[PDB]
Amino acid sequence: RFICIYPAYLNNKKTIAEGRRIPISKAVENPTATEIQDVCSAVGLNVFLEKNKMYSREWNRDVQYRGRVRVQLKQEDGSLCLVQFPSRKSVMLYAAEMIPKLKTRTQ
Amino acid sequence: RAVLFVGLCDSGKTLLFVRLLTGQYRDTQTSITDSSAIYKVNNNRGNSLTLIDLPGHESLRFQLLDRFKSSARAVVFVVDSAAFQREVKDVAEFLYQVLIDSMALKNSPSLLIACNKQDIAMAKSAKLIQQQLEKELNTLRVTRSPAQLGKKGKEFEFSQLPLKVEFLECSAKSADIQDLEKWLAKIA
Amino acid sequence: TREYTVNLHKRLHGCTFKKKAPNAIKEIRKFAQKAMGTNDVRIDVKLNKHIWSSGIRSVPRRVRVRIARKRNDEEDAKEEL
Amino acid sequence: QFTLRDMYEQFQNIMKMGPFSQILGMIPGFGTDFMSKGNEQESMARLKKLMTIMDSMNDQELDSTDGAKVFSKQPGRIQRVARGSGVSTRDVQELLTQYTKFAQMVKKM
Amino acid sequence: GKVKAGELWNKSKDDLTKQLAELKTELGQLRIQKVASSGSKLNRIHDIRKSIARVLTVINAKQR
Amino acid sequence: QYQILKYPLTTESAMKKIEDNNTLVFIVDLKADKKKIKAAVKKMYDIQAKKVNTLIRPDGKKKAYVKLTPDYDALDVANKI
RNA sequence: GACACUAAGUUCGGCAUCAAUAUGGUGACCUCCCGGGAGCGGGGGACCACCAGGUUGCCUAAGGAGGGGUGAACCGGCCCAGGUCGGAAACGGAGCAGGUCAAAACUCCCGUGCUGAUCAGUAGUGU
RNA sequence: CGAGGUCCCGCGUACAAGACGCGGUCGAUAGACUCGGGGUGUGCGCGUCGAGGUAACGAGACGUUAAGCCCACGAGCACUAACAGACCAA
Repeated sequence: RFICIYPAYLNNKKTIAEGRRIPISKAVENPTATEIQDVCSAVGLNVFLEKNKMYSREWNRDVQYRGRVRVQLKQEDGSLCLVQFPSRKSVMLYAAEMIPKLKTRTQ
Repeated sequence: RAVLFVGLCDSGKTLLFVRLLTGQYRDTQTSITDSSAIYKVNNNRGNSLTLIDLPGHESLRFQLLDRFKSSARAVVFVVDSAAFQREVKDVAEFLYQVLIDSMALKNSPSLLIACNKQDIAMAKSAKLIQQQLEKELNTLRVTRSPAQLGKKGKEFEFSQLPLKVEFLECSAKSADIQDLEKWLAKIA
Repeated sequence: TREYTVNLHKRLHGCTFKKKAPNAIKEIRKFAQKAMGTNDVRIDVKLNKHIWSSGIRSVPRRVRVRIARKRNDEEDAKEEL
Repeated sequence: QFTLRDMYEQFQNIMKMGPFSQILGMIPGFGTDFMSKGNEQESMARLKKLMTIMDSMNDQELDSTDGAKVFSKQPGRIQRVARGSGVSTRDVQELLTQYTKFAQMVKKM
Repeated sequence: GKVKAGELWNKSKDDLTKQLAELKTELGQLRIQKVASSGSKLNRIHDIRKSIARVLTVINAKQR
Repeated sequence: QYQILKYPLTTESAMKKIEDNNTLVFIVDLKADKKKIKAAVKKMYDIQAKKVNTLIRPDGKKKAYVKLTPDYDALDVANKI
């Protein structure tokens, strides 16, 4: 029941039809499922990385380009896990904003 | 169907045309348009052909051959046998286009080369005219500034053509057109 | 494809006489190259033999050569007549 | 001259005569234990996958005197073939290397 | 290697000769294989020679 | 101590000599000569040597062409090695 | 007679052939939402290109919403085997090869504009 | 913003390279062919004669034959080649 977050969703180098889900203004260079998980897990979000899954609209097969990330929004009872994270859009955006800060990118 | 008479100016197209239709002589002037009339053939069934006399003038010869060629069952290319020696090049050049036009046709018309004006003493024979015309068309297919004549590697000859081509002799001045009426009958 | 009369052989007298034959062979090649822009210069052996008939020194003043062009690229193939 | 289409065709003929396969085991001269075991089903599935990769190639690449060369000069072509056949870039270079070794021996044949 | 000096001295005069004619044969067959490219194992065709030398050396020291 | 026979010489030429003239070709050492080659050959392959012809090389060895008797005949002797 | 100039004739290429609009399409791209565990399902705006037949500018000497072709390894659009990806599945997606085309682009041949060249040598005028 | 020029091509009244001069289809610049003008001295073949010789054979003579062969000159002649096209330039 967790939700799905594919890097294509947060890629500013992709068009709409190519899988982008957020405005280019907020999108990111080349987000990696890893980075996505690393910023989500570090906010109190319950999430696990599906390293080998591949996004259907992703012609490339490389690594930097594949993997999937799963985050728990609601809890079995119904309450959101983190009030500040209603929707999926909420997480996508939060991620798009925090990755360009990861030390590994400011390097 | 139609039998087209073509050839340089003064080769005798109109006089032959008259002789075939009336058996008589008549004065003529350079033709400026085509003329036509029905000819009842000499054979038993007496088939009818439409003889069409075409002007030989350079400014009209092709315009009119183009206009009537698809209606032709046969073409009679008339040659002044007495003036042949000086006119060879002009004759071959016109015949060249006539050979080409004829072959590009769905049902190629039968073609005769009527060596006319035999009644004049200095007249070259049909045998000699055929020989000199072959030699001349042979040079023309090379110098001629894709349908072509015979085989490129073998000296040109009328027999190499995908067309029935005959040569005969005649005189429009009564006249001596027996062979011509024989051929016209034969192709009717 | 046409028949042509190669002089340029006359020019071969401007070279000494014991070598006229090679000069000849070159002139024919250049003649047919020229006139005849679309004409490569393969010279059938018959032509070579013609010029060399009376030896290296006694080339004729003229040769009649039959030559053929194919049209695309500019070749020529040429022989004696 | 051994092209990539030629290799494609040989693969078709080899797969076709595979079943058949019972009769072949009933003929002497093939030494001891002729086709036993047992790796004829896996082996044919391999040829079929290579065929699917060549299905992503075009006529120029297939009828080229040296199909491997056409990809050395235009490595962009390798990427396309791989995309269309659901295979990786390395898999296509592997096929190309195998084709190279195959064609070598065919002229040595 | 596989055949040591102690083991050669251990053997009887007759066993050295029998061992000798044995090594020669291994050798001869190795050279045949090498003919006729030999499957092998270069370290041995060389050892066979030294083995034979040792045996002959010992046969001499012992007085046969 | 050195051995007489070194190894068979296998070559196209050695094959023709085996098949058609019935001989065997060996590499021996240099100074075996010729008697010694004949004897060595016999005792190794259990045969009758009719003649031996020898050549130094170059190879740094020596080559011996050893012809056997007709009943020995040679294709067979060589086949077992 | 011999030449010129305008009008003009023949022929093969001769040269040359707008602009701005509504409605409906196709495509591309962006931007907002709802639903959903994925592949997605659903709905609102914006921009650009092109097409179908339809106007008008007050537009040029002419300028028709004509008819083909090619479509390129990929790099136009469709349909997409196989394989690939998401899916337990049902299916769905990206998509090469292959096929295809009112609607990327590029090109011919057609009426109309310029326009090389060719042939004729007539009509007038002038020397 | 096109006067001219270089390259180019065919040749020399010019010339070791370079330079110079001429012509380039609105053309006779070079070659071919024909003729003119020239050089040698009468061709191959055949016919007759020929000292003789059974004959075979036969040096040579005459005729055909001002022949034959040849020309670094001229003319006629666009057949062939001077094409195609490039570049520089206030």
